[PDB]
Amino acid sequence: DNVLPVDSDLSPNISTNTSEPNQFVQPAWQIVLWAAAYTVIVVTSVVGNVVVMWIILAHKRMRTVTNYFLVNLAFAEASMAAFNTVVNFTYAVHNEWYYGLFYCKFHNFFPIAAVFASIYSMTAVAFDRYMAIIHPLQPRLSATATKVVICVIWVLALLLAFPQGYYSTTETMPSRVVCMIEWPEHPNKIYEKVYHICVTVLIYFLPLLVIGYAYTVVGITLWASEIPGDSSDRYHEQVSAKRKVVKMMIVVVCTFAICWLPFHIFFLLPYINPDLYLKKFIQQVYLAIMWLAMSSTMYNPIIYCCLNDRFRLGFKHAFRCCPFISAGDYEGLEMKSTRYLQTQGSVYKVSRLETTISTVVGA
Amino acid sequence: RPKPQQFFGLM
Repeated sequence: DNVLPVDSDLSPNISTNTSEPNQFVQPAWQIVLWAAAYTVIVVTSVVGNVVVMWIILAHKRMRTVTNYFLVNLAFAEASMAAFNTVVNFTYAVHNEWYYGLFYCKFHNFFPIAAVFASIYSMTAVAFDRYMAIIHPLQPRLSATATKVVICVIWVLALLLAFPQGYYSTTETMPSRVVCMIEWPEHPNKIYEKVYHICVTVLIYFLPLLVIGYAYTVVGITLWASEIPGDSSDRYHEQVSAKRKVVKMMIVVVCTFAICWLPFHIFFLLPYINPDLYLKKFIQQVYLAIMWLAMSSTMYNPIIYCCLNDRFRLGFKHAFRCCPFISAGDYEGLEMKSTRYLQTQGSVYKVSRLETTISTVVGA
Repeated sequence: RPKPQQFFGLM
């Protein structure tokens, strides 16, 4: 059933993804279809993620530790839109890996790093949520640490992403020109088999479990129920506000799992039964999921807008060059003081709370 | 079976 590519070479038709078009694998139009999907994605992913990164940096008020983690996520998405999607697009219209083996490596490595980093960052977010809920004590926490933490996630991400570059597994996806870890063969010199189990479980699965677990602990504490006003089942507006953040974080995770999980499952199943067909082992299946994972890059900016008024209002401030932020503003801390932005609403040295300075702000 | 000619120049 299999050749180096997913299709059988009953005919001599099969040709290397590096050398020629893969038109035999799927209809040519399907190639343009995937190319089309990528092109549109590039626009959305770039604009949305840039907006997120831009807005939080631009608006002084949105400086939360969580915001730091989100920039990290946004950054990971940006790399996808700039780095990975572009190559994936070129290939698609070419119908194969014009770039050749070196590039397959470059292209797989960066995209792999992006996926690993995302799930790992989501875990940090989960843990931080747990910490915020149980121990509101603000001082046990530092912005500086967050940067350190973010860097750490990247380091671990490299731990999986980089070793394939080290003599380890390698390869292109079903129709593909997307490159990923070598699930198909057990290229012995390469020691593929070991790498495969290790990577999925350690990088994707374990972090998924932790996020799930941390999620459960949060269940006892702040839950979905949150009354819009501070009053009612909320003990302080800040407490009531936080519940909003947690819910978005939950949705962010959910969307993440839905997008990626199918790929990871297919990752493993072919590992167990390579050279065979799953329900059907084909170009189409592997392809659909990996490209689907790419869509994730776009979803987070949408969730933010829908999910939180603060970003929504603050973003709008950014969109219209001037303030022009009608629509009711944040009606809370657009900024703590009032409106928030680089300028405009976010007044220098935003106000402080408590005789002492409760939040590390107004420093 | 893959063609050996591309072996020299896989790229």
